[PDB]
Amino acid sequence: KLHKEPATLIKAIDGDTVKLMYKGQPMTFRLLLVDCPETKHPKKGVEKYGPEASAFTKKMVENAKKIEVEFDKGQRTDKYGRGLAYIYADGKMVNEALVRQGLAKVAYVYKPNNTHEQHLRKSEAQAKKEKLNIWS
Repeated sequence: KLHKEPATLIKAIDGDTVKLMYKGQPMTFRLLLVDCPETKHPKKGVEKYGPEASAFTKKMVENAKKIEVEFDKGQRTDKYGRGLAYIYADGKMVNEALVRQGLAKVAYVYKPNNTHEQHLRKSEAQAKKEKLNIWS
């Protein structure tokens, strides 16, 4: 059974990366199942909707009363040592909000870390249907 744990904001880094205090230690978290356009991309750099994705995540976590982290059932860190998690801001999943707003696409999925895959794909289809941001 997945479950949410408390965490404390340190700072928002990008649309899909946030630094959090978790069980007492600073950690970088990568949001599961979503790909945002980049502001600091390995190759290109500041992609379109990048600054917007990043402002969205930032406001959402900066304005919350409570942030919670939810690990999936597979590996909890990636090769770069980032935690892989669903992030909640006052009970609202940041990963889904981004997708619902057309500020992220659903990423390539790796079982078994795919528990919220269907909900997100459904929000992505609606953002597409409404032609929002990335889908316009």
